[PDB]
Amino acid sequence: HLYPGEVCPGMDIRNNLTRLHELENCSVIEGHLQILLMFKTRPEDFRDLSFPKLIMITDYLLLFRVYGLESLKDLFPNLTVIRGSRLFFNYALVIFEMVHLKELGLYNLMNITRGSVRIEKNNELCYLATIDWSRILDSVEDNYIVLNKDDNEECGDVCPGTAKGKTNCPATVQFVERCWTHSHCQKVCPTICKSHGCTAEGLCCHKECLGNCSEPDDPTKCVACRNFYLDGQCVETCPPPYYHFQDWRCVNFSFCQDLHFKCRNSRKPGCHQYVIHNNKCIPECPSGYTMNSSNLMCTPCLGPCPKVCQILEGEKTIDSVTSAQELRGCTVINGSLIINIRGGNNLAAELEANLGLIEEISGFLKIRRSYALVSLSFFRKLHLIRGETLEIGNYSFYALDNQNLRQLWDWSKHNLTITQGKLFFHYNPKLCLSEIHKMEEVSGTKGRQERNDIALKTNGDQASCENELLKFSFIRTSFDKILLRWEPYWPPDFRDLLGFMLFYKEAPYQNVTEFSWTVVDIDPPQRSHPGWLMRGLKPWTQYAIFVKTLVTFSDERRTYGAKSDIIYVQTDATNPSVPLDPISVSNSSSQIILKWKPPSDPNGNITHYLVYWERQAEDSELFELDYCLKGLKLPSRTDSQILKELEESSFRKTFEDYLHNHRPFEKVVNKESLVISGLRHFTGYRIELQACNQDSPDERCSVAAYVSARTMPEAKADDIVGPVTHEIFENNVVHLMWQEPKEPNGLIVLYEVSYRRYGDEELHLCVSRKHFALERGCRLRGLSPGNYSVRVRATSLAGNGSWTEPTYFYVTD
Amino acid sequence: HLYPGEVCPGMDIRNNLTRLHELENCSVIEGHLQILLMFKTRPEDFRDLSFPKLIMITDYLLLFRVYGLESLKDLFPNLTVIRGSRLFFNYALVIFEMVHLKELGLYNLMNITRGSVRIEKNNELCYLATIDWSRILDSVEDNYIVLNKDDNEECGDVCPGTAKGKTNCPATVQFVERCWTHSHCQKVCPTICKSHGCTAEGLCCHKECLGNCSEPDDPTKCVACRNFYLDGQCVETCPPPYYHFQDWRCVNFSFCQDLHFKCRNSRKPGCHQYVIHNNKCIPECPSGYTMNSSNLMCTPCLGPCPKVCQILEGEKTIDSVTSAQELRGCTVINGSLIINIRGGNNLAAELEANLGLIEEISGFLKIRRSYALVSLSFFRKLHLIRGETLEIGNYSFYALDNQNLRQLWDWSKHNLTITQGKLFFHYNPKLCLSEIHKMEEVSGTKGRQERNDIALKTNGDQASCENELLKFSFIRTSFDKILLRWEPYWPPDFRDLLGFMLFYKEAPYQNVTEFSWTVVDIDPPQRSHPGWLMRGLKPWTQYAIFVKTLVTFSDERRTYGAKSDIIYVQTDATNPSVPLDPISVSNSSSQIILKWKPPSDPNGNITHYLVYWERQAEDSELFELDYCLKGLKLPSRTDSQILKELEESSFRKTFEDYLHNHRPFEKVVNKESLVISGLRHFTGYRIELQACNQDSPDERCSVAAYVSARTMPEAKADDIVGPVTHEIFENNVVHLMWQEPKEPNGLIVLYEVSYRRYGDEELHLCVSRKHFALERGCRLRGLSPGNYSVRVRATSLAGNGSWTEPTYFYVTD
Amino acid sequence: QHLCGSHLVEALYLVCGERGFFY
Amino acid sequence: QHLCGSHLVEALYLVCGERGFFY
Amino acid sequence: GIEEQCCTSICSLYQLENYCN
Amino acid sequence: GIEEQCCTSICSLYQLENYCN
Repeated sequence: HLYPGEVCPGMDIRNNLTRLHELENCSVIEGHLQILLMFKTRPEDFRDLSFPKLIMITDYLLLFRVYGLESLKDLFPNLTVIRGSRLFFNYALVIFEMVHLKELGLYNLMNITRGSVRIEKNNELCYLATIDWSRILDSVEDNYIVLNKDDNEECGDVCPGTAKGKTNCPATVQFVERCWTHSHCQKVCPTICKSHGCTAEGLCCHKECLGNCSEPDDPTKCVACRNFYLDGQCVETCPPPYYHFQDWRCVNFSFCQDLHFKCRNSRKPGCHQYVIHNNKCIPECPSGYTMNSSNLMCTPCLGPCPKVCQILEGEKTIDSVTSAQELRGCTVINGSLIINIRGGNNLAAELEANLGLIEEISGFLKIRRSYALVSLSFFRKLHLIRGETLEIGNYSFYALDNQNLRQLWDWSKHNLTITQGKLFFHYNPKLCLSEIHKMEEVSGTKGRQERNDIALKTNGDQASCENELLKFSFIRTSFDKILLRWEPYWPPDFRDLLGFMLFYKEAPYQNVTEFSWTVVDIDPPQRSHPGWLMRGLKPWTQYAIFVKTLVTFSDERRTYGAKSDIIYVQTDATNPSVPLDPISVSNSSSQIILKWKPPSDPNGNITHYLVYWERQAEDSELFELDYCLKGLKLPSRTDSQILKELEESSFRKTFEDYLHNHRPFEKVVNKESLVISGLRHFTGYRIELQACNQDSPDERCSVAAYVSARTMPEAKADDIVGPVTHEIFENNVVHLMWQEPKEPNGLIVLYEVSYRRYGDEELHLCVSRKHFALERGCRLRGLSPGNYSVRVRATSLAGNGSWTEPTYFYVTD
Repeated sequence: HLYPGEVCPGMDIRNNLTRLHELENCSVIEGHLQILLMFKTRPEDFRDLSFPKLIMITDYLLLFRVYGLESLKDLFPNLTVIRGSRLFFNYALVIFEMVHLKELGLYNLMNITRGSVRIEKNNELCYLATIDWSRILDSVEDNYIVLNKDDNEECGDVCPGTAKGKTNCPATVQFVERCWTHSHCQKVCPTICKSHGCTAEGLCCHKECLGNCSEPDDPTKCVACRNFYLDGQCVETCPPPYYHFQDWRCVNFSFCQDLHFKCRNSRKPGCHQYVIHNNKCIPECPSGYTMNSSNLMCTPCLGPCPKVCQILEGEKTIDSVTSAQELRGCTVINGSLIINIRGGNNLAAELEANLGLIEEISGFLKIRRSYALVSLSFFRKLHLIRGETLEIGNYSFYALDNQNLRQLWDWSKHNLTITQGKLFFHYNPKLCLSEIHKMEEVSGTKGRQERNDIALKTNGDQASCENELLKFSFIRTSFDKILLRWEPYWPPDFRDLLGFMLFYKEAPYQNVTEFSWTVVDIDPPQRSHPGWLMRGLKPWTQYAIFVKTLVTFSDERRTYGAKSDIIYVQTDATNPSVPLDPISVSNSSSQIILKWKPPSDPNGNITHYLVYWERQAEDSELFELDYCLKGLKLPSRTDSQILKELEESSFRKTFEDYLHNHRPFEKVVNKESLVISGLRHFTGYRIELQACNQDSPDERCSVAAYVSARTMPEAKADDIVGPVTHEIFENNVVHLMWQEPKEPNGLIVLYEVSYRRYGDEELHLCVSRKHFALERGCRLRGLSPGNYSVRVRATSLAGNGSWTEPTYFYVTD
Repeated sequence: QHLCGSHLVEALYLVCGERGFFY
Repeated sequence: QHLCGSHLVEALYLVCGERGFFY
Repeated sequence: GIEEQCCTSICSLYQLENYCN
Repeated sequence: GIEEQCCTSICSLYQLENYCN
């Protein structure tokens, strides 16, 4: 009970009605259900077509271009729950381009567990606005219902009750009625039970039901199982000895074992070798687990445990990265590989990531027209070619037309065995016979090769596999250039030497292993050690250099030549560049902070920065000029864009390439910020800054980077000190005496005197330095007699000072 | 007169004072003047350093990092005009990082003809805000004066007159004074003369002067020449027999000829082979002109006339595009070329654009480690290698380590001669000896080659130069697949055949020469015509196919093999795709416009579109339902973004890959827009649209693309026709008869009657179709007696109609 | 590429036809 | 690359020096 | 078989000649 | 000459050996 019919897998019914009858009996579909591409079907064919026993769908339901179908109210009257275990592009119910479809009709669809619904391009579909997706879908924000007949209002969606007062089922959110068809309306359960379902009477179903039930509060009288199905009863979890299967039912070990048995051999494509783990008949053991053949349990494995991967007919071509991504992690391959990589970006390392775990090949390994492969080192773990599946001619290794192949494997550090078959190397220009013969010795295939199987005149050709050695003799360098010499190597026939070849590159790290390389060709010595003089090298840089000879293949035995070992030579250090971006900021009367960044060209390691600061005296004209004369200034010291960008950058770069060849100072060590102490208040300071990479042994380093700053002035340094003495002689001639602010902010440009008789107005008058020095102050004249007031303010470079306390004087009448 | 001193060229004075004295006599610099990188210089050195005779500068003046220099008021007191013929990065006066420089001092600088002024990073420079660039520079918007001592206000820029009332020279735009130094102020001419200059008195100079003059209105008493200088006189233009030179002076034919003579041989770097054209001693004849050696005139040349280009020591390396850009248009090269192109994007065509014009090479042509070059066809016009300059071993052609070289020149269509030297071909894997021997025959170098000069065992190796021919035997295609067969070719030793190789690609145009290709390997026939079956081809596409054999180099004479000719085969046509984006719009009661776009997969040529339109009757429920019942509806017919984009596009692509296998209609021919005629007003029409590529011979084509639209309703189709008859029986029972609008917009959903007694209020009442049919109208009841009014409005799908003319009725009391 | 279904039968129809195939 | 000026004299000093150069 | 040879993997023309009268 | 051989073009080490005592 609880599922009267059988269970069917998914199907892709198409182009004919002769396959829809496969749902004659089964009540649950363990997969998806696609009915699409129905061109010849007529509406008369669906009148007598129904599957009333269908209740449950695991993955999704899809409909696309079924001509003649009008509604699903007859197709799946009892379709209740769509789990959405596997979604069609995040959609659990797709109705796409269903011409002639008028209404959905799935009135028994209470719940869609996972996914959303995509209904689009349905120019005849009505009854879409009168459906409650919020009561069916947990989250409706992922829905997609557009381009239907309900987009432009043309549907008369009328469902029972409207003539009687929209009765026979309620409405909710506008409070529009929720209903499926013109004769069947949606059944909505009360909120007292979330999703357990309820009968038509109103009493809720059991917690283990889903949507509908025949008897309230009964796990054996439901219609769908919320968690799992067993013996006609919905259970919270599968009890032993039954395991969870497909996240919707419980089955015994026998069923999972038997399904795995059919998946072993008697099903070629796409079957799942179901395994038991966590009491679940999982299709495949998760990562870090292996299958124990005794009971199919996913027993944990220590370290990298085998991941056997099968191949379509045991022959897979790998012509790019995408084909290699499929074989990720496959320790053992039960098949054969075809490598036809004609190019790629950043290969032999990402390719190593994809294919570096293969330890076994059941068939043969093939490399064919692989233009971009320089070495087979990406087969980091390959150790045994079984040679069970072989090509025509019984070939296990088949290398052909490999233009850039230079080595197969580092035989000094690698092992490989081939059980059956013979090798084949043809048209491998950059790979010489030494590597092939070494592989023949290593793999034990020496006694299997016959005539023409190995090409003796198309392989070891343009290959650089010199057997002898070149020893460098004289190497001593400079800051910009490096001198190199080596022993003069001569082949047995001195006419055979075409010259030498020198390779170098910038190698900050010594992890250089040949296969960027700047190449220099050198004529042979005139029968005097040959060498080259490098010229454009950056100072303080590590260069990897090796020398390879260039000989000619003689008609007699080939002279391989000699190549030097890869040596690392470091250029000398020189004067560093200007320390870029020097900024000085004043935050105190005696403290200024100096900030800078390391130079763009250290030309070594910056041992210490050298800083010079020199006091700048104030301008001479500030001492003998009257600043209250008519006309005065107060000395108050403190693709269009691309074309400009490239021109300005080139302008900056032009000057940057030009510069390449007793005062208080200090040495800043390993710091790029500095603050100076013991500075006079409000004084412009000239700062000369230098980066330096050597201190004691005849120091030589960069040119000065100049910047200037002025310290902050004291608030009360400009205040007038001493009494404001007044004096007259006879005729109301005021003679104001006052002491200077001996320590001003820079200097005192001028003085101003404000005087006002008792109750009268105030008049302003300046005092200049020349006037002040000659007059020892000021001499007022031409003012009325009586009692007055005197206020004095001192003006410095920082600004106007504080007015002195008012002083009064009374003159003789 | 007018220039007492001599004329000097430009110079780059640097690092010492021992070169500044070169300006002891000359008054005009024919070039630029750079004084920079003065580290050891002291301020005492510039006290007694002056060049009072310097007046004129052609290109620009630059100063950069000159330590100890304080002002230029003593350096160039009489510097008057800077032409700016050649600018330093669009700047005619650069003062950059001029440390210790306080003020400019160039008080005699009236005019800067071209360019702008860039003054920057001058922490001691004052007197920058008090300068009038508008009176010196025609356009000042390109200036750059930042990061100086005048940026932050710290300069006491005071110049004569301030103590006397800013006198001795005026001010202009704030109206701030314009002045150069503390003792010299700027001299500004009145606006009555634009730039001709004026004396200190005020009278203007001659039109041919520039800035200053000793005698007003005198071309022979100026200081600089506005247009040209001759015999100590400023002239508007150079009279014969003198030619314009350097755009500033006039010289005779003798001077230009002599300068060209020194430039011929007795000057290695930087000379210009000055020529006479348009009465101007121009450095080089412009495009489309050639030099006649008799009088050096730029006589016009017909067609491409020679452009001889010299090379540094006659040996230039071309390792990229940039090096090739230099030799653009060089018909004849007086040197030798080194080709070392290790790679590039879109080469052999742009490289042909740069180097396709060379017709002659004086020295030797060298190709060395040129990885990217597949052929030398970019030397489109090369015909003769002079071979006067040769390398060690006397080599004119030196090809070495050319991994991808396959073809030198099409000797059936190309000619080449080498006068001296011998060829050298080593390590050219993809180039066989046939091409080398053909070049030896063509160039007449057969008798010059000796032993080991030509490599017989490193060249013709992996080369595809099959001499025989393969003939295709059986070729018949389909819409998706193409079958191919060819004659079974067997080498003299049948064991030598490794198999066949098939190349194909999409070739819409037949300009394919195999010089990108999907390769297929085919086993040899079992001693039965060998062939392949293409499987993934697009319908209606032209494919270029040729078959190349794969043989093995025997120890005996090499078997070259056979390759088929490049044949072009076209796939058959099939059903087209859905016509994308169909849109229907109604603009009239009988006219609807249908618009669509061609399908994404025409699968041929779209001969005609097939359009079906079918009338859709209104819904049945609209006839037997009352629409004024309580509860009613009016049937008023009418990386987050990337993830969704890829998923939606894949969703669209998923369905697009699924579909691949008596009503009024018409055939639209060569049109994508259509308007239908003879349509009933306000009727939903079902439009079925198809693209089609065959009409008469058993037509087969695409599936239908469905779209629906409804015609526009008539304004007065819903009007009530006929009189509104009223009737009563005894008890004030109104019996209203009125004729229907026989032709409505779709149908008449309901009628409403508005009645109001004379002076009373109005009450509304509906009439439903079932009520209207049963009662033949309406039957009012339960209203007061008296005289009333009757107004009738007919409601259709389009909307409410027009109220009928009111009718009155009086009932019996 | 891969061929089975309508593609396989039409491929057999393309290869043969002068004598016929059975499948 | 190219060498004449200070670069040329320092290059001669680099190549030789055990015996000396004149230039 | 036939379909086990042409869509499981790539089948040559000689293998298609084996499935003809 | 010397400068006419090392910055006009590229000079080999053997040519630099020619300019030494």
